Amino acid sequence: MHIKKGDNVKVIAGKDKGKEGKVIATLPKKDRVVVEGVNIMKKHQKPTQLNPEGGILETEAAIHVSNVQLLDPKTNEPTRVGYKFVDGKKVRIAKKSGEEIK
Amino acid sequence: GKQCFVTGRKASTGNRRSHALNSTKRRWNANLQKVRILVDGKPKKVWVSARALKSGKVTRV
Amino acid sequence: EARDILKRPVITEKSSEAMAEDKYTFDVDTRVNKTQVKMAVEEIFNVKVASVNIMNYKPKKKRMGRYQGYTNKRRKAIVTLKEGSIDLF
Amino acid sequence: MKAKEIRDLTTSEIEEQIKSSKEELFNLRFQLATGQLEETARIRTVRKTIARLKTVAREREIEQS
RNA sequence: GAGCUGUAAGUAAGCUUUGAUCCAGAGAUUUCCGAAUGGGGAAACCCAGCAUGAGUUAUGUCAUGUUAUCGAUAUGUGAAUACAUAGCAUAUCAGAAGGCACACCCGGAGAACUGAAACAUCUUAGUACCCGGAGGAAGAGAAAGAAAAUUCGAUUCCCUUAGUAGCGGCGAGCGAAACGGGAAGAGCCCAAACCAACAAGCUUGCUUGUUGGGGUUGUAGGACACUCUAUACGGAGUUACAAAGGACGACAUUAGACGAAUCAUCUGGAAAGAUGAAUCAAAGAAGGUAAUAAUCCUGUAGUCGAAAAUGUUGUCUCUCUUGAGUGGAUCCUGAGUACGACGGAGCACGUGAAAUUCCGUCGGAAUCUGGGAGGACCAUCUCCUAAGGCUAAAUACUCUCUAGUGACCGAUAGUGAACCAGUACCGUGAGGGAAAGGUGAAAAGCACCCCGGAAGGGGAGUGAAAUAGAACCUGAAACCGUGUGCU
RNA sequence: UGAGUAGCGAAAGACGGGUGAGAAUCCCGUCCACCGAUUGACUAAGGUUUCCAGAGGAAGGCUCGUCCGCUCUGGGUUAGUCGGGUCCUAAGCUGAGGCCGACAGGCGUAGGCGAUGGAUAACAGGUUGAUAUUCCUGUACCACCUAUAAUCGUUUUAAUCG
RNA sequence: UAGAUAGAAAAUAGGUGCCCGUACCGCAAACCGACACAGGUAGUCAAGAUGAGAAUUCUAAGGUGAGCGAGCGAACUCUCGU
Ligand SMILES: [Mg+2]
Ligand SMILES: [Mg+2]
Ligand SMILES: [Mg+2]
Ligand SMILES: [Mg+2]
Ligand SMILES: [Mg+2]
Ligand SMILES: [Mg+2]
Ligand SMILES: [Mg+2]
Ligand SMILES: [Mg+2]
Ligand SMILES: [Mg+2]
Ligand SMILES: [Mg+2]
Ligand SMILES: [Mg+2]
Ligand SMILES: [Mg+2]
Ligand SMILES: [Mg+2]
Ligand SMILES: [Mg+2]
Ligand SMILES: [Mg+2]
Ligand SMILES: [Mg+2]
Ligand SMILES: [Mg+2]
Ligand SMILES: [Mg+2]
Ligand SMILES: [Mg+2]
Ligand SMILES: [Mg+2]
Ligand SMILES: [Mg+2]
Ligand SMILES: [Mg+2]
Ligand SMILES: [Mg+2]
Ligand SMILES: [Mg+2]
Ligand SMILES: [Mg+2]
Ligand SMILES: [Mg+2]
Repeated sequence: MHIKKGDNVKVIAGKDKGKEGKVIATLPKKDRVVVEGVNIMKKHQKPTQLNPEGGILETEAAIHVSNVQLLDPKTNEPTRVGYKFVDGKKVRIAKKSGEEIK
Repeated sequence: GKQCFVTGRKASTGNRRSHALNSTKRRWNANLQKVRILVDGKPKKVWVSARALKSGKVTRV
Repeated sequence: EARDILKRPVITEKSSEAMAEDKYTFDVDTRVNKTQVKMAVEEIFNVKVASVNIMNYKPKKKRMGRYQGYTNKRRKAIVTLKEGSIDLF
Repeated sequence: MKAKEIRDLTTSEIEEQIKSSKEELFNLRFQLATGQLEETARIRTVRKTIARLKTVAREREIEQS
């Protein structure tokens, strides 16, 4: 996946459309990523469970990678990603500005 | 598994035909006669067709 | 091969009772004779073995969900020690 | 132990390490049987080292032949 | 190139940018049974010999290697029985075995129901089945051919000739071929005469056996005699034509890489939809993404890439190798063969006027002024030259792999099998042989409270929806209830 | 639908006390009854974990169920002498060479395999929830090995193997 | 006996002795009968009273009360007594 853990990405699709956050986790096999403050789910947790406290738990849920776009460093605008080989190393390049994403 | 040693003359299959042209399977057997002949320079009793023996082509010892 | 011969110790109520009588139970390789077991115990634990008693356990049917299968066949050896002791724990 | 380190070891050294590794594995198996082992991952780590030791030994023997 | 320790969740312990997991090439390990092969055996086990090694005071025990049969090739011993022949022992051999693709090929052996409105000839059919041998194809194949022209020039396959000519209780039915049009094309090597060498019979006559040379045919060719030409110059080649190799290059296959261009609003749980304004296109194939996306993702067009292995192929190298004439004295040119009779079979052709071709039995030629064929046979003419082999391609089929396609199926369909199916189950066995898909976008899979032993339920909460709560999309009918207007 | 119908598979139960959400049906006790050449005790086939303990009550059990040959979890089978093998052979099976046969294959010799028979050394007591001629206790036997050996022998042999 | 070869051992002491089966049912609810099925399943042991007896009847050792019950006490059917 072009999107990687720790990247800052705008959400371009879903309920959280127009929200920007760091990628907490990436699930390669599922083609899904976790973004902070995005796709929050309220999960019923038993106090009977190993955790002493029990109740509804709010955590981010995985979102499809296609619904997130990397933000251009210069303009802070969502951009498709390109790869250029520099000094024998492939580099992620923002299509909008041509800057190296990371 | 009986055949002429010299020529490989062997039984063949065909039909026995009645006057009404009824057909029954039959065999034609070679006239194989057990004879002592030299094999590998050593006398051996083997089955040979009378045709092969004819004209003294096969020496019997 | 001594390590290969003796797979593991057996810890059960009957086994523990035997341990009081200086008899030690080990699951062993299914192909080994009792003489091999005696020598293997002596090498590993540096003890003297009075006798080895051996028995075979058949594979046992076990069902998980809709899947039916068998446990592994087992060879169990009980080793009486003339001298020394084995500290399993 | 990775193959590179094993390759540095002499044939006798590998043989000694194979003996040592097997004893360690046996101890772990008895510990697991008695429920005394928490670090279960050690068992597999020892197994793969023994496999590596044997591989290097075999490679040498084939090279000799 | 950042996650990873399969399904398969979860827990635990861990691994990984000092490059995990993962993907491709190569290698290592690879228990036991099974042809199964040390012997035995009710497969997956039991019991040994020999050699070497481990252990033991020693015995017991253990490890490794080796030990089937048959064949072939050697070597040594060697009966009745003098010689020597069985026989016997030993060694060697990537020798054979066994399996499968329920296909295609060649061969052995070979039905019946059926049709003939019965049935026997005939048909079904040389089909099914069985068995043997294969090969990647097989078989066939360089005229003792087809013919009757101004002839053609191995074989195989397609079209056509034709449902013709024929065959046929002349019934049912069976059913060509040559010509002509095409696919593909390639031609070769022996036997013999004769020469040289070796060996045996010892005329030690020159007759045999072996090796090398020579020679290959119909326009008769060859030997033989003679005359030119040439020692690989040239030419040919591992697909026949003789048979192994080496070097370098190219291409292909087996992992991959880059790869254009969209935003806003409206509805909604969510936009890809609608609306408006843009953009790319050698890319508007396709799939996915919270509804229908050329521009969000994976891709596509296009372009690039291989350490290693394999295949194909080109050029060198390598290997092998003389090629033509003239002459008509003599010689050679495939024998128990051709052929005939009798009995069968095969030829579209059922014994017929039956050529052509095979088998069994018996008989049995000729030799270039020879022999065979042109559908009985004879003459004439014409065309060939049997009784020895080899030979690519065009043709057949698909267990399998890769890339695709469909006015093909869509869970009673489509494979028997969308699912842990040749399973469950059934049978002594051969064998027979099922049923069974769908929560949601996401597991967010109902904290907590209440009745109940539990099951199950009522709330609360999650969700767009729970009347989506687990064989959980939709939810017909039969069928079973509860209530109600009229009776 | 038939229909809350037929059936619920040879039999003697009763009561008390427990347990439990629930008891004709489970546990325990007393009395009663039934078999006793046997409904008792072994054991070969065959089956294959059904065995023991704790737990459970959906389904199975012709009712019920707190219970079970059911479900769940964890356990249980110990041999020089017993049965079999490392001994023997019968019928039979197989079968080097061999004989025969379209193929496949049939037959058969030497030799193998093959108990239902022959040979063959351990008994009594104790012990667990579940094994016992197997464990343990006591007292034995058999084969082999090592050492020390009364004695005997010491190459036509006269001790010894055969 | 043919053969083989210097060693043989009454005893004594010490030591070695493998594999497979072993649970449990087994005239049965666990085997063969689709069933927790009145059928079938080789062999061994088998007490007392009675008796010729392994018959008969009642008991022992040991095991069992049988996996629907409670009422009522019609016809009819079955099994049985008179
Ligand atoms: Mg074997
Ligand atoms: Mg008819
Ligand atoms: Mg008819
Ligand atoms: Mg061919
Ligand atoms: Mg060649
Ligand atoms: Mg793109
Ligand atoms: Mg939009
Ligand atoms: Mg004829
Ligand atoms: Mg004519
Ligand atoms: Mg359709
Ligand atoms: Mg449907
Ligand atoms: Mg189907
Ligand atoms: Mg089906
Ligand atoms: Mg009625
Ligand atoms: Mg009634
Ligand atoms: Mg009734
Ligand atoms: Mg009953
Ligand atoms: Mg009686
Ligand atoms: Mg029980
Ligand atoms: Mg019930
Ligand atoms: Mg036989
Ligand atoms: Mg044979
Ligand atoms: Mg017996
Ligand atoms: Mg018991
Ligand atoms: Mg028992
Ligand atoms: Mg009987």
